[PDB]
Amino acid sequence: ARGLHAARKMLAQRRANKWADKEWKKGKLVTRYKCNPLGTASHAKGLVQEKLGIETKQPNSGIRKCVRVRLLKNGKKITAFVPRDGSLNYVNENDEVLISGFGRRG
Amino acid sequence: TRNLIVNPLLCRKQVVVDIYHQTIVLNGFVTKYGGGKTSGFALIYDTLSALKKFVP
Amino acid sequence: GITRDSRHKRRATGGKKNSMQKKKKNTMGRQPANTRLGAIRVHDVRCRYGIIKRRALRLENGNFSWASQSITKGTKILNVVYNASDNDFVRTNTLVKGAIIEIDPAPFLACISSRPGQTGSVEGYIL
Amino acid sequence: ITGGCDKDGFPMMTGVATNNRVRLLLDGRNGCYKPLRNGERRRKTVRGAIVAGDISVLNASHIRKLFNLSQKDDVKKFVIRREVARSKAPKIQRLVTPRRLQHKAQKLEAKKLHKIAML
Amino acid sequence: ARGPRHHLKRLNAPHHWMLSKLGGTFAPKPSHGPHGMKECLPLILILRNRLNYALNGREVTMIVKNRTIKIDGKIRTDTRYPVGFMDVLSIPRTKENFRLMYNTKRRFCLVPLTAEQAKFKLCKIEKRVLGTGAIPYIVTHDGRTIRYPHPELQANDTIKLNLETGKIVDFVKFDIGNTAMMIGGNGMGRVGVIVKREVHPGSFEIVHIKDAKGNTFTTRLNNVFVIGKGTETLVNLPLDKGIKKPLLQQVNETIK
Amino acid sequence: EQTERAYQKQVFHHHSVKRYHKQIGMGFVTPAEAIKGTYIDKKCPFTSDVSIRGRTLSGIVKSCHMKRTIIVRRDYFHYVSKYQRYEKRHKNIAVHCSPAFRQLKEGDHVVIGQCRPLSKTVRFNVLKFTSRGTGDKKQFA
RNA sequence: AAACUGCGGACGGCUCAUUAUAACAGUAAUAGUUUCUUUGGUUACAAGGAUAGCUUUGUGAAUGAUAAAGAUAAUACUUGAGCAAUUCAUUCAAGUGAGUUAGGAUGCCACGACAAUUGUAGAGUAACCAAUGAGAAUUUCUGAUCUAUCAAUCAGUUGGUAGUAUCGAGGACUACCAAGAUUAUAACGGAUAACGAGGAAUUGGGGUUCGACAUCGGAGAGGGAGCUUUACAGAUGGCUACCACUUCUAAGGAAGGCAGCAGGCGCGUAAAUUACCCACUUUCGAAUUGAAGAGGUAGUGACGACACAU
RNA sequence: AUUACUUUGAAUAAAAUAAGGUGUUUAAAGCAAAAUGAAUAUUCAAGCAUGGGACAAUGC
Repeated sequence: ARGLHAARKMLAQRRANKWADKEWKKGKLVTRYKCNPLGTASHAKGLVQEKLGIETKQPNSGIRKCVRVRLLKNGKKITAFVPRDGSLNYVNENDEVLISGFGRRG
Repeated sequence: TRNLIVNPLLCRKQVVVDIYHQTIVLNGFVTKYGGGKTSGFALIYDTLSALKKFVP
Repeated sequence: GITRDSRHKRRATGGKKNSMQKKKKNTMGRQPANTRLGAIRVHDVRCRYGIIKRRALRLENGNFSWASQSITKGTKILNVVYNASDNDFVRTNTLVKGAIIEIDPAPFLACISSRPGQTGSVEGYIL
Repeated sequence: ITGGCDKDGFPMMTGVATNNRVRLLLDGRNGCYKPLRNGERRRKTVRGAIVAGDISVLNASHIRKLFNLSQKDDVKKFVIRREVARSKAPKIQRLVTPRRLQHKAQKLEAKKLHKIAML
Repeated sequence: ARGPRHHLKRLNAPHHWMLSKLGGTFAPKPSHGPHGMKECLPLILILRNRLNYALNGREVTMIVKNRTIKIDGKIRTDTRYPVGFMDVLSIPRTKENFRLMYNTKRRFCLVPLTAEQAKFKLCKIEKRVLGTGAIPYIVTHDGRTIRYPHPELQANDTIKLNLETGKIVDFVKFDIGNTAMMIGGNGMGRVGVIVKREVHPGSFEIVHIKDAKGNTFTTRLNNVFVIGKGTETLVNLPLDKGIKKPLLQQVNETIK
Repeated sequence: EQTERAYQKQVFHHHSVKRYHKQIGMGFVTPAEAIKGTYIDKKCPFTSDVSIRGRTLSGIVKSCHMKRTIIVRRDYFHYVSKYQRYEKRHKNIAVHCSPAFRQLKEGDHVVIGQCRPLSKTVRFNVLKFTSRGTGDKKQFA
């Protein structure tokens, strides 16, 4: 559709073809406020219940300390990492913990 | 000094003072950066008849 | 209160409108006063901008006119006979414009040609 | 008798008739209420015409008429002059009262002079 | 907006009022009168900016209410009286008189009026209508309603008005040989001679105006304020003589 | 002409009655059928008390099934800045048709003029019309 | 001082819940309506009662609570004397692109005045014609995000006649007649973390995203609904009824609506003093003077922007 | 014969963007000062008028 009067299809084609964008569709579907525990919120506040050790993937070899946190808004259970070494001693239960993502976007 | 104009209807004169270091009302007295030279805006109402009524 | 806006109507496509604001005074409405046959009784309404409207409730005398002889004298209204809008107005004897009424030409079929609900009086001519 | 308030100082209405103070939209039209705004009809619990137990407490132009004070006498002595330690007659309102050469000079009888309708 | 507004915001005022953007929150809304909202300059602006007599609005009230300023033949005592077109101004206390004329720089200018020449003020007729009782009359550009004028006086002419007597002296027709001062948009502030008129029945009548030096511009008919006949001016023109300089000697001269 | 409940009469009726007719403005001739005809219409631009104000458009008559009112289809092109291309569009306007235009039919170019609101939708009046082809459906006003 | 009377609180300030051709932006119309204020012009030597403020008796815990009595005034309310505009029926007829048009005349019907007005010294009133005012309000043309796991939608609905109501056109409402109106050029329906615009962030060009928020327009005052005053309110720092809250309490009862300015609880990743002054800008008022948590000043403040120490 | 296209205008709120000038000492700023207010350029998409008819659509 290259014609001078053929602007109806080119707008229709671009509208339909934009939904295949894996990232553009993600920010427009109604799931950030539903499926994402954080949502548009930058950080999250919750409570610590259970502490985990997640063994590293196949190329590596170790146990990564982790905790299980239930938020104060959604109430779901999520797993959080320890940013430093020996920080599992400092962490406790039923205390305010801030959770904000990782290097990769969500 | 500077500019001297006389109000023909308000019975006063508007002047611009400049410091080089009861009938006069002094406002706008501020100095330059770091002090020293100071300026202002002196108003003189001569006769008290106009001063007592042309004043906030 | 009665309103005369189109916000409550439907589009030409049948699409029901959606309410954005509540009722406003600029589109007021008032109930009709069906001027019947009875003792002279007129209520003056306070319209917008302070103007006054004469709302006639019951009248008996109208200042009918004759065009073929150029005479305008009052005559007593007998009864409402024919109405172009509703035959049920005849039974109630509502006085509205265009209502064919009969009179006795003591000072001389008449059609009312005024707005008793607005002007406050009945006038007509000779058919 | 006359009117009166209620046990809680609620006026008994000569119009309505109730044994316990009822509430109705009210203004100075029947005296029971003092409108704060313009047309402030308030539903206030005022007593009715019944005198039952709840009622508990049951209770010069015009100066040209103080006593036949006509005008033409120009009387400033007939007008009351109670004295204070000043001799104080209140006033004489719109009339032909003595001065009356501001009234009829141009404000009432120029009038085809201060009312000229001309060509 | 339940009714008419009483406050005028600073930034919503007409741009030709010289008002600053950080001067204040509100601008003085002119009261209703002979001239329009955007066709008038408030009296407070004249005595605070164009004349610099009053430092602020505190002293503006102590001048107008003192019966010191006379607008046209009569005298006004309103702080925000709508002062529009060249209707005269008289301040006998300071022995100075002015006139509210336009200029090419899109503003209101105060030309100096002598005492003798302040007795008259030309007015442009806006419409001619015949009232009840066969009493025809005209309405001018300041809304002034006068009694029986010349029967030849039409709706879009100009008349020579008097102040003390309030009578008519001379009237100039709207023709192909007159001089006009513009009161509208692009051309407003210009003086020129009407050379051609083109009439479109549907929407507007368009005229052509040629300046004294030969510059030609075009404008709408509502904007044509006739100032004289046969290249003659009946009033004192502003400092720049109402001529339009095409920016060629505006930036260059202002450097020196 | 006279077949309804009320007595249908012209808005401006005067004894000679005469056939009232006023002159419309910017260069529109008065139709012949508006003079010798016996019809009575209270909203006709010529023989009634409705004017023709500023806006004036044109279109193709598509519907001729409503009494003294027709629908004109105006087709234009909408320009889209991003794609630098136009697109076909249309709008339907309800215009009151006076009984003067006896030969008016669907598919004929018609010039319409604005006026005060005559109905909930009808606010334009037919001024003149031009004949066109045929499609075996001679649907008139 | 008071109090009666007049004017104002329909301006201003706040918030963005509703809202998908709705509103809004440009544009044209109002020969389809129009006030308030302001401006120009026109049209008996003075009648009468009662009412507050005023004096006296109280109630109850009371609200900006409350009744009787005795009085006392108007530029408060009426009477009273020297054409304008309104309806109908007929007719004569000149600007405007456009009018049985402004306007005049004929005959009854209705309202029918220019305060029975005011300072010794510095104007006001009653209607009407026209400006105001590009104003307000209705309305014309064009223009808006996604969606077909939305393809057919509407019955006052589309058109006509007559009336009704309105300030006014109009299915805005009622009575009678016809079946019509929209739709693949996306009608109808659904979603919004949708108030719209001037604009902002970023861009070689093209574009993408944001816009509650300085200014303009729209809407609302916890939720609808109905009304009073008047020139403008369907007002809510007005009232009335219900729904949901909240306060004092003498237990009988009373009013209140911080999406105004400070401040509190909760919500949260998320956001400041329970300060002073109308002296700057402007508004209202009986008007040079009174008021303004508008506005200005003062305090916190690493949201940011500019200059600059070791 | 319209329309589209194209060229000129008319009129079009400010603030904001680009800026014309101006030693807030520079700069951010402000329209101030030592009479000037930028002509300030607009304004996507529509609407009015006009010069042209090559490329285009509408039926004769």
